[PDB]
Amino acid sequence: METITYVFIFACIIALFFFAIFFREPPRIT
Amino acid sequence: ATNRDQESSGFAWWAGNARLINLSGKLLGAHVAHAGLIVFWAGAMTLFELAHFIPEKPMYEQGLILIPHIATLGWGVGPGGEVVDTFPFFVVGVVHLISSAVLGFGGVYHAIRGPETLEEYSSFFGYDWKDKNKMTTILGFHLIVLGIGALLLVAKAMFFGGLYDTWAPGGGDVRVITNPTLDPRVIFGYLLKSPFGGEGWIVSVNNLEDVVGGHIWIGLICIAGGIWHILTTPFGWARRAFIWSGEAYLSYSLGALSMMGFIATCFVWFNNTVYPSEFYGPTGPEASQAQAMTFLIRDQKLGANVGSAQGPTGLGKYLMRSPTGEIIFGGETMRFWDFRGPWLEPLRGPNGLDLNKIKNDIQPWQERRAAEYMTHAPLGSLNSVGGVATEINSVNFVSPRSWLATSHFVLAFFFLVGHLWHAGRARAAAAGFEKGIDRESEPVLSMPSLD
Amino acid sequence: GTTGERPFSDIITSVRYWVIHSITIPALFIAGWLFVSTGLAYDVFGTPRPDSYYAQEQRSIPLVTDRFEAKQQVETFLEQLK
Amino acid sequence: EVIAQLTMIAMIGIAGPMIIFLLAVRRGNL
Amino acid sequence: MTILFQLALAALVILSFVMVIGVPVAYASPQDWDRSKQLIFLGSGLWIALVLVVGVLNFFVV
Amino acid sequence: ANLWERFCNWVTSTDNRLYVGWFGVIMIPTLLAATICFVIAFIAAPPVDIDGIREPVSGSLLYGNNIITGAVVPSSNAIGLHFYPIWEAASLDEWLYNGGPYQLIIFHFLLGASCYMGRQWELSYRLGMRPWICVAYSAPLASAFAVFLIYPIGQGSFSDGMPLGISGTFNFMIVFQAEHNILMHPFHQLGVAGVFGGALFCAMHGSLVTSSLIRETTETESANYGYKFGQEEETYNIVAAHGYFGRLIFQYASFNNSRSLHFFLAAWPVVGVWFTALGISTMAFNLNGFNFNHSVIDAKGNVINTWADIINRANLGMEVMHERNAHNFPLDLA
Amino acid sequence: KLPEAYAIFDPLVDVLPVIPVLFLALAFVWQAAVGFR
Amino acid sequence: RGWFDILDDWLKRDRFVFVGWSGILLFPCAYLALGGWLTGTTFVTSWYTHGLASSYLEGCNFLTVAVSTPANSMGHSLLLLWGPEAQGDFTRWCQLGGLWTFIALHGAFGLIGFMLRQFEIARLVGVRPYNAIAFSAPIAVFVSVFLIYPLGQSSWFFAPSFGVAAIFRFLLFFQGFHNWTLNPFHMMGVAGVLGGALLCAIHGATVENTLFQDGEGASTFRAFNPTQAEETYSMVTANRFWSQIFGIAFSNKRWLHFFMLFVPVTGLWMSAIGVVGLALNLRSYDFISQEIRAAEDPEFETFYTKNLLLNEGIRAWMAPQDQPHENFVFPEEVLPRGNAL
Amino acid sequence: GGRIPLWIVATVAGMGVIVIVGLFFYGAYAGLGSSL
Ligand code: CLA
Ligand code: CLA
Ligand code: CLA
Ligand SMILES: C=Cc1c(C)c2cc3nc(c4c5[nH]c(cc6nc(cc1[nH]2)C(C)=C6CC)c(C)c5C(=O)[C@@H]4C(=O)OC)[C@@H](CCC(=O)OC/C=C(\C)CCC[C@H](C)CCC[C@H](C)CCCC(C)C)[C@@H]3C
Ligand SMILES: CC1=C(/C=C/C(C)=C/C=C/C(C)=C/C=C/C=C(C)/C=C/C=C(C)/C=C/C2=C(C)CCCC2(C)C)C(C)(C)CCC1
Ligand SMILES: CC1=C(/C=C/C(C)=C/C=C/C(C)=C/C=C/C=C(C)/C=C/C=C(C)/C=C/C2=C(C)CCCC2(C)C)C(C)(C)CCC1
Ligand SMILES: CC1=C(/C=C/C(C)=C/C=C/C(C)=C/C=C/C=C(C)/C=C/C=C(C)/C=C/C2=C(C)CCCC2(C)C)C(C)(C)CCC1
Ligand SMILES: CC1=C(/C=C/C(C)=C/C=C/C(C)=C/C=C/C=C(C)/C=C/C=C(C)/C=C/C2=C(C)CCCC2(C)C)C(C)(C)CCC1
Ligand code: OEX
Ligand SMILES: [Cl-]
Ligand SMILES: [Cl-]
Ligand SMILES: [Fe+2]
Repeated sequence: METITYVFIFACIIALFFFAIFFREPPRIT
Repeated sequence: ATNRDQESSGFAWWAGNARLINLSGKLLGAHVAHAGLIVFWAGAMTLFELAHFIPEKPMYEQGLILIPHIATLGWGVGPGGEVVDTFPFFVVGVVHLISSAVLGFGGVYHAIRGPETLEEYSSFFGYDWKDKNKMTTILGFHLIVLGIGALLLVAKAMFFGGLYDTWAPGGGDVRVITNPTLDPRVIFGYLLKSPFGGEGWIVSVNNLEDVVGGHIWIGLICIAGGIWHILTTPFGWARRAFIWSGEAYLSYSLGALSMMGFIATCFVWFNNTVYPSEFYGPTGPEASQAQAMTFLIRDQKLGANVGSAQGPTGLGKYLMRSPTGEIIFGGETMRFWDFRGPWLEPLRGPNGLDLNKIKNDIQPWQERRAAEYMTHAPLGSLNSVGGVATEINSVNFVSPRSWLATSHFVLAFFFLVGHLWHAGRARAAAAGFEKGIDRESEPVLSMPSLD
Repeated sequence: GTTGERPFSDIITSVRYWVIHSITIPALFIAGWLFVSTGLAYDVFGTPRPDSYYAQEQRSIPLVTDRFEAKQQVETFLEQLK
Repeated sequence: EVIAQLTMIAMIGIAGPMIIFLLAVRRGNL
Repeated sequence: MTILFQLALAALVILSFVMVIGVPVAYASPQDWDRSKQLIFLGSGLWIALVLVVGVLNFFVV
Repeated sequence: ANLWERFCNWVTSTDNRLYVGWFGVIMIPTLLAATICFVIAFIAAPPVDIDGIREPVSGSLLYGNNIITGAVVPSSNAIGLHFYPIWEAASLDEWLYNGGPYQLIIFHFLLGASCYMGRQWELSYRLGMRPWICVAYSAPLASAFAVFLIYPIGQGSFSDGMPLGISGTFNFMIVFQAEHNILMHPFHQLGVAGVFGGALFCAMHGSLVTSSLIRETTETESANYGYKFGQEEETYNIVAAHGYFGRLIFQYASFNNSRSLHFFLAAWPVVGVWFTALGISTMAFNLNGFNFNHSVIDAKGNVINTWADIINRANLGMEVMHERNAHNFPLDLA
Repeated sequence: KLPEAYAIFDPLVDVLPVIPVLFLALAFVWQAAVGFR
Repeated sequence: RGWFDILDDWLKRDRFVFVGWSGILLFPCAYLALGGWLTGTTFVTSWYTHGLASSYLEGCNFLTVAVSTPANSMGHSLLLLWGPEAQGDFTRWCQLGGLWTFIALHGAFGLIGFMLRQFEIARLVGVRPYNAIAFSAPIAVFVSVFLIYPLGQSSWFFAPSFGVAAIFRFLLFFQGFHNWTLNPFHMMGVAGVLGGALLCAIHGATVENTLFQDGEGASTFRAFNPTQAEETYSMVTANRFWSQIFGIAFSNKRWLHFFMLFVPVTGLWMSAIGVVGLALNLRSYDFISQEIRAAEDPEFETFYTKNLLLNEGIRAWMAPQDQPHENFVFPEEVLPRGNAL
Repeated sequence: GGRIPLWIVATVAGMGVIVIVGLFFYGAYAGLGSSL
């Protein structure tokens, strides 16, 4: 259960990377 | 105010040598004057090493880097690397130091008095960086000068004395080379070897015949490339691949020098042929192998059967198998079984170290060399306390191999940085945004958003 | 701007400046030299001289082991050096 | 002995600043 | 002639020292480009000869 | 145009969300091989005989590690500097035992990160920028090359490269202090001044610019909305932060040229991290930290310990315990 | 040791190798002279 | 004008070196912390406190000089010069370690003074005091490491001594006795310092390589007037560069410089908390689950168990001389050692 | 107010420190602290 827990948190972070990059707030010039 | 201020040249004092980019004559002065300093140091340092030289101590106990270079070319030295005549060192020294003054004279002339620019005084010595034909012509001349230099080394080995051959029997001697290797299967075999352990790329060259041969090839390669470039002009594909500017050329040579410094670093650290350990001290691998030898000898003298001694791990305490089965020294030195040296090879058979030769044929010169090299292992502190990091003060020693490797890694690293700096800047400068982004035309502002 | 004081580049290029300090600097250097060459710095600060770390045949260090007897402790180890 | 060392370097080292000093009197071309 | 070899060898050093300071000042002082043309030319031949002269004397004492 | 030109123009497109570029063509596959291998070995790789003494170290989570203790373990000392691709092993089992993922990971990674550096130059070129960001990244890159490539080379074995692990890193540092007195080396001292100084100047600049934000918001909203992306104007009063900071110390220990201030920020940490990368690289050739062991003695000859001798006692404690089964002979010469 | 002929030059010979580093320093003496224009 | 207001005028005058009310605390305490360090490293020994030389006078160099901590037998005494231990005797006070408390305590009040000075100057100049706020992290570090930590221990002996190599020793003590590298509070600190340096370098390099061309020379430093309205570099091009190189980028200059404050200030604070822990030997020394396996399975080895073995080497090899007041005597045969070494 | 050129005081000062430091590096090999 500890192995699974470390891998799960790691996997969530890699998903976060994805959304943070590709679904960021687009920066616009106002 | 012939350039020489920031208002006119566009460069501040801390980047003032950039004021010389399009002043071929003053720039010629700086190069020769600098060439002045190199030859000066070759000269002063050698005499300093000579004034400080005791022939009874090993060269490597005395902090010498240049005299070992002179001894390798076969001057002033005898069998076993014993110093038999110091006068040639004095000559190498005085001549360079003298020469530096004419060099000195010439650079200070051109940098001050001479024409700032050359291109109106003689169409031959003047140059423009963008002149593709003139640049390969200069490149071509210097290629030929290098090609000659390499053949001077062949000339010394084959006709003017020979080189110091650590592998020459009877513990090493100076020796004339008569059958250089010209088979390109060997000469260029070296360039195709892996740089990894057991192969070592060109750092593995372990005999003088291969060395002398390779310098025949490179000498004729260079001379033939000089001519090619003096006669040719770069083709379409090359023209479109490069930046043609003074700064870019600089950046390409900083690139080359860096590569070379790094290869030199590994040459002096692993190679004990053109850096004989008689002169330079033992290699790191050599020292560590020498310790295993030393304690093999001692224990075997006490009655230990060293082939069947199982150490703590289950591996042999003195002898074990490399991963391809060769018999090699045990303990941590297992990593260094690639080492080869004249003191150790007599004990080698087809399967590696031979136990019968270990039990019978170890001579006392091998015990001496092995003990000497294990206690001159290239470990020492910045302030030249010799030994491991935890050693007490007493022995004033740091291997020349450490000095030359550390210094030249540092220098190679900074010359790689210099490459990126000047290469990057050459590209920007050539494209015209090296002083920054044009507000009235900022390129990103014409680009579509990423998202 | 200028807080109002005399610029430094102006003082240290002035002669009057160097008239004053061509004396005082070397003097202070020599004062400090003498502070150590007179052996005075040793007795002010209680710093052992090379011959006063240990007794001749002793191999243990005069470590202080009491909070309030400590001044007396150091004084008695000093007596044991004669 | 080591004054020999220091006296040579004393003179060698001052040779530099001196050249600059001379060329400045002569309104030389620094 | 141990005495005539040390003679020349200082002649080199004292002359080097003169030429080391003198040649750069001479060069970047505009006034005596012609007053000094001679000086450095002569010092130069003096320098060269002296090296050679020290160079042969070495082979009677070294 | 022709197919090759379409491709070239895509590779170098400044319109791709992530820039590819020619460096990117090598970087992407090498980083991907390095990342996939590392992730899988960290979780599931079996024990690795790092020191070549048939004494395997478990580095992976499934074999009893946690995040802090886990590592991809350096390849066997028996291997030394030999290249050990998968194809050189008789089987994956052999390759795992002997530490092959380590070689695969770091080679692909050094290669991939070098091209990352090049890629930084490449895009700055396509965008009309000045090019020297990549120079800044060369300090971190060189540091990595040192612990993964140069230090193994001088010492003769990837078994002494830095492990890919949190506690493996600590192991590396401790064994390094005992074998090289790195704390007493100036280049490492220059690394600490680099990173402390970098952290200090980071906090100063952030605090000083933040101190002088121009009121463009109200006390209920985030100050950050006082700045609009791509706005023509500055949103802080550098004159005011100079005036504050020049008084904090004195007028000229403070910057008023934004460009000189920012070039100082780049240069301080980059230089010092260059030096400490150069420190690992030269201790790799056993030019070690200052040795002042028994440097003070009294008129008789007794050793009068200094703090350098106390460091040596610690060092010696690391020396004699590290790799406790790996030495048969009295000196640890590599 | 040098040849005893040149023994008297041993202290000048001890100092000669550091001479090229003074050139760097002499450059800064020179730019301070021209006031880092 | 009341006399308080007249004195306020003089103290807050625009001079080359601003004084202020803060100065009355700041300058005396800093000068004496400084001065006491210089004095002690130059002239004072650690012979009666530590069995150590520690000054230039004794032949130490710049790396090995220290103002060392007073003897363990002093406990946590303030070690006042007029106090029961030294009884006004200046020589004895140096020999018993008084300068250490002298530096420690003046230094502490000097740091106070410095932070107050940041507040005082910000207020008169009219800026927000984020700089004073940022300086809270150095204060937490100093207080946690030099004061809290020894007050938790047996005495001031175990605080850091004030010297280059003395501090190296303290690092290594902390590895071998506390296993500090394994402590998440230090790990957060490492991250914030190395991340601070990263932010420092990447922000400077980005500004310098997105400059607009605002002059005509190759020295670009002259194209900046501190009174210009304009941004001297392009946030827009910086943002695109980093979005495409690294995937994400800053777009907000304010958040960027706030984040630069936060990262290293937050990391030094985390490290401080961990040292408060270590004041109590409240360490993250072990992972129990590893030790239960290790003790039962002699083939189970990790980098965690290998590092504890190092730690054990440090303790036993370094303690006799590091804590001389304990009279540790370790016969050769008890000293943990691997094979051969 | 400016009777001695700055570069002059500079070189003098520098040679000043160069000397004092040279002395200290010398002292590392002689007398106290030299291991001898
Ligand atoms: C100082 C050495 C030097 C330098 C700086 C140059 C520089 C140049 N040469 Mg010349 N050359 C030299 C020596 C040199 N040459 C010598 C000694 C020879 C004789 C062998 C030649 C023969 C020669 C020819 C025949 C040609 C050049 C050409 C050129 C130009 C383009 C170079 C180019 O594309 O690089 C290399 C860049 C590449 C992109 C090449 C790609 C191939 C790979 C990536 C590099 C490795 C190739 C190498 C042969 C094998 C590697 C060995 C490995 C085992 C380690 C440039 C002006 C070209 C030109 O325009 O001529 C007029 C050309 O056609 N050179
Ligand atoms: C190898 C080192 C080196 C070399 C060869 C040069 C060479 C040159 N520099 Mg660079 N420079 C260097 C280092 C170097 N510099 C460094 C480190 C800096 C940073 C401080 C600079 C900053 C710099 C600036 C800011 C400028 C130059 C300029 C120049 C050129 C003209 C100099 C001039 O007018 O001198 C004038 C000075 C004098 C006349 C004073 C004396 C100089 C002579 C050479 C002393 C020789 C001493 C020697 C002992 C002689 C005896 C030997 C003899 C017996 C054989 C010249 C080609 C200038 C340029 O580009 O011109 C357009 C320029 O403006 N340089
Ligand atoms: C790469 C170095 C180099 C280059 C390219 C030049 C190029 C030039 N110099 Mg300079 N110069 C140099 C070095 C250099 N010089 C040095 C070292 C000195 C001091 C000795 C001088 C002193 C000097 C003066 C005083 C003058 C020039 C002048 C000139 C111009 C005319 C050259 C001429 O007519 O020669 C013709 C060539 C020959 C007669 C051929 C013989 C040359 C020698 C003997 C060849 C020997 C080569 C050698 C064996 C190879 C090894 C060299 C060494 C590295 C080991 C030309 C721009 C003149 C000028 O600017 O006019 C206003 C001028 O007045 N130069
Ligand atoms: C070892 C690392 C380190 C040092 C040496 C250091 C030093 C300094 N930081 C300052 C500031 C800052 N530091 C900041 C953040 C940080 N600073 C950091 C790390 C350091 N900061 C880090 C990592 C951060 C990240 C959060 C900020 C935000 C500031 C400032 O605003 C301020 C500044 O202007 O700096 C640019 C200055 C405060 C001036 C002062 O108090 O004068 C008064 C001097 C006094 C009161 C004397 C103190 C006495 C000390 C505490 C004990 C005695 C020390 C001996 C004299 C010397 C012993 C030396 C041995 C240990 C070898 C000073 C230059
Ligand atoms: C341009 C310039 C520069 C540079 C310069 C240079 C780099 C120089 C070079 C020069 C040189 C390069 C010089 C040379 C010199 C030489 C000499 C002068 C020599 C002589 C010798 C002698 C005299 C010898 C003798 C002897 C003998 C024979 C034996 C033994 C003893 C003796 C040693 C004594 C600078 C940066 C500064 C500045 C700016 C400009
Ligand atoms: C002496 C000797 C020898 C020999 C040698 C030889 C024979 C060598 C050669 C060498 C060589 C044969 C080399 C070559 C080189 C190459 C190179 C180094 C290349 C480079 C390249 C580049 C740089 C490119 C780049 C680019 C690209 C790729 C793309 C586009 C862009 C550019 C153009 C940039 C031996 C070892 C036997 C022995 C000992 C001695
Ligand atoms: C071989 C020989 C010779 C020759 C020699 C020579 C060639 C010499 C040269 C010399 C030199 C080449 C010199 C130089 C010097 C230099 C100096 C000594 C400098 C220093 C510097 C300084 C100290 C600076 C300062 C500063 C400034 C100005 C600014 C900023 C800051 C500072 C602080 C950096 C003779 C004749 C004896 C004869 C015998 C042999
Ligand atoms: C404690 C005390 C006190 C006070 C004291 C004081 C206030 C002191 C002072 C002192 C001082 C105030 C000191 C000072 C000194 C300083 C020094 C010791 C310096 C030196 C330095 C050096 C040696 C440096 C140099 C250099 C280098 C190294 C590198 C770079 C360059 C240069 C050149 C910068 C009293 C009375 C209350 C009494 C009680 C106790
Ligand atoms: O594996 Mn990792 O660590 Ca560099 O030393 Mn020898 O080897 Mn081992 O011992 Mn100490
Ligand atoms: Cl270990
Ligand atoms: Cl071993
Ligand atoms: Fe900024």
